[PDB]
Amino acid sequence: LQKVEVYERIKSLLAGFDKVNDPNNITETAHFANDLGLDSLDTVEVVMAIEEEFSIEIPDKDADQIHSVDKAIEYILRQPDA
Amino acid sequence: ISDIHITRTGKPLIRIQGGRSSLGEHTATVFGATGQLGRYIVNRLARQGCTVIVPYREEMAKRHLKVSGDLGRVIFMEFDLRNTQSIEESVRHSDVVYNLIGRDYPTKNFSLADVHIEGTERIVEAVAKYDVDRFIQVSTYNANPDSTCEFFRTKGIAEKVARHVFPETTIVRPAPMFGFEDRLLLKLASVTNLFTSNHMREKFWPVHVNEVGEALERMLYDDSTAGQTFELYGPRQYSMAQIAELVDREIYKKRRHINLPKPILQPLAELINRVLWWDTGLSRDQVEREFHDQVIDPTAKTFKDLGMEPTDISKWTYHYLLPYRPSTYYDLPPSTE
Amino acid sequence: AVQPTKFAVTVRQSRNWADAKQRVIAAYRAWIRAAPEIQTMYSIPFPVSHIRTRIRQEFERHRYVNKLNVVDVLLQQSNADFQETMNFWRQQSHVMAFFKELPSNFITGFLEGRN
Amino acid sequence: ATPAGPPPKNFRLPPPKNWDEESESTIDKVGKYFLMTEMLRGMYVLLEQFFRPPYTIYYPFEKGPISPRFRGEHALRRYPSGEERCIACKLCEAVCPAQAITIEAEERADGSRRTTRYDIDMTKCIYCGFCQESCPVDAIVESPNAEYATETREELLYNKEKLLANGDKWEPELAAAIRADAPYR
Amino acid sequence: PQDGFQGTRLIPTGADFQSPPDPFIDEGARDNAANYGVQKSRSGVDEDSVEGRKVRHYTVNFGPQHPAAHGVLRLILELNGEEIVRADPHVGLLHRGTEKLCEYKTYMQALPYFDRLDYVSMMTNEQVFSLAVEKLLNIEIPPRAKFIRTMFGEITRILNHLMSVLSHAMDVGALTPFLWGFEEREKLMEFYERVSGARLHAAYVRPGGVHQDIPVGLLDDIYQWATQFGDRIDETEEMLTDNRIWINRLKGVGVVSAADALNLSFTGVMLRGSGVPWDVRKSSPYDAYDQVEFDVPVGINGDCYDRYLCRMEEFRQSLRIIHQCLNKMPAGPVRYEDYKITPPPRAAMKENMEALIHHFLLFTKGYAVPPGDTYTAIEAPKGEMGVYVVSDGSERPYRVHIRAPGFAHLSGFDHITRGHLLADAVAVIGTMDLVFGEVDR
Amino acid sequence: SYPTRTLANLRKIGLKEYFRQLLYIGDTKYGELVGVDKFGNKFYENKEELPLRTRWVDYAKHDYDAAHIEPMWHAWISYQVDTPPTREPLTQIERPWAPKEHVPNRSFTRGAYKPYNTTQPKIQSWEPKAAPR
Amino acid sequence: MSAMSIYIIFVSIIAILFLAIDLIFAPHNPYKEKLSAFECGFHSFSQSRSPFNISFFIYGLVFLLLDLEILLLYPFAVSEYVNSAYGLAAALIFIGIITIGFVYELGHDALKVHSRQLKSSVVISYLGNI
Ligand SMILES: NC(=O)C1=CN([C@@H]2O[C@H](COP(=O)(O)OP(=O)(O)OC[C@H]3O[C@@H](n4cnc5c(N)ncnc54)[C@H](OP(=O)(O)O)[C@@H]3O)[C@@H](O)[C@H]2O)C=CC1
Ligand SMILES: *P(=O)(O)OCC(C)(C)[C@H](O)C(=O)NCCC(=O)NCCSC(=O)CCCCCCCCCCCCC
Ligand code: SF4
Ligand code: SF4
Repeated sequence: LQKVEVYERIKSLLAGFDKVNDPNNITETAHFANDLGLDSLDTVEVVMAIEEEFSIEIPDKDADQIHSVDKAIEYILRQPDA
Repeated sequence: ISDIHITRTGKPLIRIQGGRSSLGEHTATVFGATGQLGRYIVNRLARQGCTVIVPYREEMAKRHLKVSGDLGRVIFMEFDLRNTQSIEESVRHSDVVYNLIGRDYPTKNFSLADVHIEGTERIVEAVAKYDVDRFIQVSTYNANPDSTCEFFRTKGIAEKVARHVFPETTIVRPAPMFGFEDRLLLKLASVTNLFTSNHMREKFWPVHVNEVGEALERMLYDDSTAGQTFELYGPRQYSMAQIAELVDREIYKKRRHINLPKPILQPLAELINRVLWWDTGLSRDQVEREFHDQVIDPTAKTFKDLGMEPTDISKWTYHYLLPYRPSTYYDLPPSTE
Repeated sequence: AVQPTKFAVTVRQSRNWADAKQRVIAAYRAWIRAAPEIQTMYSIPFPVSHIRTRIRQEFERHRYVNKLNVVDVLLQQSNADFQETMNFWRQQSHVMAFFKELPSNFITGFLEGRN
Repeated sequence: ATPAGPPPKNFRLPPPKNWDEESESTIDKVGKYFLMTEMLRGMYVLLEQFFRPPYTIYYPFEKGPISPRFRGEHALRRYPSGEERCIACKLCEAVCPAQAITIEAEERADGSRRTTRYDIDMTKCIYCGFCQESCPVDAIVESPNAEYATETREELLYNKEKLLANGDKWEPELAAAIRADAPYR
Repeated sequence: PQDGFQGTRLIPTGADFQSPPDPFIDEGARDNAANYGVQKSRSGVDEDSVEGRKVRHYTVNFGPQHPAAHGVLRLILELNGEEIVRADPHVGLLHRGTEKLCEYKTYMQALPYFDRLDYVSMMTNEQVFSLAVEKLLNIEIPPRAKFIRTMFGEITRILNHLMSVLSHAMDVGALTPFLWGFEEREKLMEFYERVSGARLHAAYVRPGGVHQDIPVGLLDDIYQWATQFGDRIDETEEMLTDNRIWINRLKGVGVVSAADALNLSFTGVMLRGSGVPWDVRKSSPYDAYDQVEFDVPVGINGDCYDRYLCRMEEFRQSLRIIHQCLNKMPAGPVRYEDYKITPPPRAAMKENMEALIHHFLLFTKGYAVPPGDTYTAIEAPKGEMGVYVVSDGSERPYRVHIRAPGFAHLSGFDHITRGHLLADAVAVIGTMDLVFGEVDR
Repeated sequence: SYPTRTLANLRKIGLKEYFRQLLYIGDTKYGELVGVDKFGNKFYENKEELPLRTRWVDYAKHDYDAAHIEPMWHAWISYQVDTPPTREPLTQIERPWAPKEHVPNRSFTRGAYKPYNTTQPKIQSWEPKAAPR
Repeated sequence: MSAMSIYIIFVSIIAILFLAIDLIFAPHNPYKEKLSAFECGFHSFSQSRSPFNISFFIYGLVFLLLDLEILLLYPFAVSEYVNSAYGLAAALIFIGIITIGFVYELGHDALKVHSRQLKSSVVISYLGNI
């Protein structure tokens, strides 16, 4: 896939989430907890939302690793599905 | 709403609220309860521990109602409209009388005028005779003594007869109803309803039958609703074409209709109704209503006056039409288009 | 012996709080992953957003537990409730019994009878 | 498995017999296989049942047999003078295993200890007879009647008016059952 | 308790104490043909733990509304074509909380509950509860009661086997033996309805003896029935034992080894079918069993056919015991002669003060059972039926737990059935002789 | 029935009764009368019959119901006694309070039993008496 | 017109007349639970429209060809007087080759469905002490 393509859809989803503190803070290197104000359960929902959008299954071992937008982008490129 | 209800005759009702084992203190009589609407009012009254008299005609079609309430709660009385005694025996222990008796089409022993005017006459005259507190008669939408459709005219004259005899009548005018076993959504998903006079372009504000049974329950508790007139309609206006579009999107079937010119179809429809014994959906007047359009008569209370906000028919298409999805599309989620 | 069923999970104790921490996330993830699949199994007419809202609230009621042996009973119950739901042993009435679709003031409670 | 101590004598099975050790003739073994012999015997046994008297009785014109101890529907009984035998001790209400009996008593107008309420929930009862076992005065009895099926469950909530009426109707059997069964009680 | 709040020593588990087999003598990867490639994970590519949780075998709800379910069982079967890969029996559909209801009853008031567990074997269920309370009461019931309880114990065994064996033959497709044997049981419920007042739930056997004495014509009528019941056993023997369709539906079906049958908590024919000589009436004689002669049928192949041959032999052994009881019936009371435990005769209660006080207290308060607990077991027609009763010293039991043979048997269903066909599952439900009043309790 | 029995019974009772019995009992039975209910029901016995068939009833009403049998005869038809209510002394105890008429199962009719509270309410409220100001 | 043609008509009108009565004089009240699949009272996975193992399909393949074989023997049965000896030989040569392929199906256990649900071979020896 394309890196910009697999990032543009994340911003729409993340901004589309109801209770992020502010839609401007989403960057390519933004953290869900420190920046976007998402607790444990909110972060698990965000990886869940990302997997549904990309139509891929994110395993338990690497699902925990996604605590930031950049980590989601690298995993999406690493996994061969779209 | 409280633990004490005081009625128009002034008797108090000290209530214990919850469950079918408790004390709702109200003795209701619901004429026409074996139809489509009648179960929702009866379940609502019965499951809160109220005694409900259910005047019936055919024994086997009343049986689903007994499950609603505890032992001794739902009392069946066998009656006829032209049996005044059985009418009087059925309303004389009561503090509320619901009149839900109607028929869309004429029958060999009841015209629309005979079941609406005369049936209401006997029921209301017994309400007056035994001094029953409340009388919620259910008319139709577009009811008008000056109407030309037999349905909208005869249900409009019974409205005036009831008030002339018992002025405290709560007159209720529902729109066309949808629900489980409704003659709205289930006919559009059926295969018999192929004939039609207009192009399914008549408009109305369809209302959930579940929210109408709730509305009739609230009129019993809101005593100030006595002597009033209520039009109970839905949140949007649709045509038969817009509703039928939703049904096709839900069942995934793409139903079709044969349109006929009204000077041609109406005579036939009056023959099918006169030559078949079952409800065929087709009759001279039902074709005439087919060409008519719903008007919400102002100065009439609404759902908001019961503090209720009706839901749209679209939210209910998946729940009620799923039995009609073909196996291939059955496992799919609700359309929510 | 007899075979354990499809989602049967052996009952084991949490080693430490890190273990419990990772299991609770695994259980919450597995529930919200399955909400689309619950909806069509049980013909839920609500959208999946409501179902996942209810999963979140069930987990939130045990938020403030600081005891390993209470969490592991809780991780047991969710495992059995997940296995029970996914194998379609319970039916629509049970799943709808889970969705509820007290007086808010003293004076409101007083006037209606207690509640 | 087997009992501790010396193992049972000859508990070990004999060694298996080979195909050519089975002492059945080929003509018999093959005949039985192809002629379906054992199943013809079963067919024949049905034939002689076909020519035996049937067991069937023609209910309701004929009734199956019931004993004096039979436990049917409840009845309240009276003395030879028409006075109720029930004195409101409440023993049967206590012993009931299904809590189907509800009793309220008072002193009657003439100062007599008599029940004001006497209900049996016939849909809670287990028909064990423990209530008639405990009666000090033979008041509550179970009739030999089993045919009292009803259209509604309200018809199965018996009050004192229904139970006395039952005793007033069934007294000749209730007396004949007690007569025949009393010495064993 | 408190230490469990934070992390502490992990409670040892069976996985920890696992031991490695010795490689010098170990032969084979599977000494059991139950796990010899007739279960799940014998097909496909990947296991059903990861990437396989998205697919299902053909899963069918065998019951509850099913004839072979014989009632109220929800047996969820996973079929590979017409072969069973996994069987999950779901029970509790007749769970009615009998063991909790017993705690709000006196000991007399709880006895009718036992009539309704294995509800083809009422008087045997009554006996195991009557023998547990009598043990905690430290009383010795009279000889006539012991002979009535053993005779009606074997009348009950025949009644159960008629329902069990012929329901099982009905499932396999044989209709006629069911009809013949239900006239015999219809005969035997007269004997129930003549000593008690009920065809089914007698409430007859009670702690202290039996409720009433047998009527004066009963022993002669039981003997008259006994002179013809042998012919009844032989004509049902005549349709099934040699039938080649009966033999090929049961021989080699539901096979359980002797060492696994014990490990599975199997009792009765389920155990004796596997070659173990074990009878609770032989090993812990109760009532009048140690006063009679009977043989113990034991199979050698542990299959549905041997279990059928053992049960058809118990018809003949029960009829043999019944004859000896008729012959050895003694005179005397049928109730322990203590009115502080058993109700006095109605004559005495209406005639004497201490008899009235005792009648009044036994039917309101009940009798008090000295404190303690006990496990009591009997050879029920379906296996070792047991009860664990805990006593407060008061008049209500603190705890009544029923050990039901069919609960222990239905649990080993997947062990013996996985790999057989759908008809073979029907065969195994009937050989295992389930009544869900006892399974669920 | 079997040919020897059916012809023998048919010869005894006549063709007209044979067809009446084929209409209600569906059998062909012959026996001697033992008595008649207060309801008109007729009772016969024949010990030369198959077990549990030696006693039977000819129901008086066309719409025959098992609950139309009088109490004492209900025991005789059930083999609960051997002496018929004709010869049974307990049917002679005079009870003026006993039902004079026939009281059958009244369900499915308007005579169906309706239960009720036989006791007064447990708490009595004040009847207000607003004394003059 | 011929008896066969009317026979076909009457059986079809009977199939119609019985069907028409039930389509007209019986109540028709369809609802969601009445119209569900029967699964002994519990709703389960709908999986009857997905591939399903058939353990006897090798029977279906051999059934296909042995039907062709017995049909090819029916003209001989109705021509024996003319076939006689010379024609009999060919019919036996044909049935012998067909029978060899049948012995192939019995020999390999092609008509066998395997289903159910081998003794010790480790002898220890004792030399005693070293
Ligand atoms: N449903 C809708 O779309 C709308 C309904 N309404 C009115 O609402 C009311 C309830 O509607 P719904 O329940 O759907 O209607 P139904 O037609 O389903 O029920 C009508 C009831 O009237 C009884 N009834 C009809 N004719 C007679 C008669 N001659 N004698 C005695 N009883 C009779 C019927 O009893 P039985 O079943 O025994 O024949 C039935 O219980 C009716 O008055 C209707 O006209 C008005 C506007 C829209
Ligand atoms: P972050 O550091 O914020 O981590 C969040 C968590 C939740 C992990 C907490 O910080 C935490 O550690 N708290 C203690 C653990 C906890 O919250 N609960 C224990 C987990 S078990 C549990 O909560 C079970 C809930 C109910 C069952 C599952 C929910 C689904 C029920 C059915 C859904 C619909 C079926 C029809
Ligand atoms: S035990 Fe008998 S006498 Fe005593 S109250 Fe009960 S019914 Fe009346
Ligand atoms: S027989 Fe019936 S009423 Fe009497 S004690 Fe038993 S359950 Fe109660």
